[PDB]
Amino acid sequence: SNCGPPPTLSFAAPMDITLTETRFKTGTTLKYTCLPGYVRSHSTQTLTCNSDGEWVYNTFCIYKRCRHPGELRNGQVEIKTDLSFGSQIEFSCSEGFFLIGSTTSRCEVQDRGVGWSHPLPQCEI
Amino acid sequence: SNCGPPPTLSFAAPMDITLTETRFKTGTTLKYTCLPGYVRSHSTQTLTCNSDGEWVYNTFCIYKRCRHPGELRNGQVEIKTDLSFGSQIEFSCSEGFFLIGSTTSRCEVQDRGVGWSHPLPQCEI
Amino acid sequence: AKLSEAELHDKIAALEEEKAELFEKLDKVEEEHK
Amino acid sequence: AKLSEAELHDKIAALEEEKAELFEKLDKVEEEHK
Repeated sequence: SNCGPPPTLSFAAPMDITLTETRFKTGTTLKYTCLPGYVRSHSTQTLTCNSDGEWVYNTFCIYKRCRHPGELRNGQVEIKTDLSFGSQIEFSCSEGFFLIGSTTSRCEVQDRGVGWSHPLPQCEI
Repeated sequence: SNCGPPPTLSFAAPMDITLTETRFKTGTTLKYTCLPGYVRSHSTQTLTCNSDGEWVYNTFCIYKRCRHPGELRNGQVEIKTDLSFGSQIEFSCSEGFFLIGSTTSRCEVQDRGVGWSHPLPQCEI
Repeated sequence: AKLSEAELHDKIAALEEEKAELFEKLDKVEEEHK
Repeated sequence: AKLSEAELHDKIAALEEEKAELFEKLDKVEEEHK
């Protein structure tokens, strides 16, 4: 009926970093908060130990998204999937131009939010 | 210090259709709900009579939006602004085809939500 | 690995109706708890 | 009268952060009212 230690979530972490007594009375509820790169998408950010001795929870976080970085002068900013954490955008230059810098950038953890890994390249000539 | 009758809002209506006693003690709060075509965008859907004898409120509703109606076989569905209540989309057919039906459709009140005023045309020949 | 098909628009609509649902939940909880 | 410039994407992000803010408001109200 009782739980062992909770499973680790890829999207959130426990709020108290307490002793984590390896055993928990049935009915215990543990509070979580979103990891960097994630934002809350549900009202209940808990894990609860049910009568079967198992931890129950929803995926209560989703990816943060980066702001669109704007236009590339004489080139193109291409979205491949979206601007969410982990996603990549691609850069190219128009016919009469050379691309100097990176052809890609990725939404990554930055500060306490999310930002682009690489600066926009330049299209020159 | 006291209020007269509240102004009519274009986006919401009072909840009780009571006598509407033309005068209201300062501090009175009146509850509102969104009109057809609108959805709630704020937690406080009230008008309140302040100490100056004036009704105070936020725009607590926004437009409902219609679902995208999908593709036009051998033609094109063009969004002009968005798919919000009051907005219009446009239809055209590819070179070898005649458009039979309407060249436009509009997001309008339908049932208890919002839907397209005109059915998709056909592209024929 | 598929670019959102401009159904960006449908997603925006769903997100707005879900906010509205949250707002209803918020005052329905706030009413009966008062 | 301007088509949303695929910044559909920024709007989706804002709507999601605003929902998250609602969720915080919801349990911060629900905590101290209990």
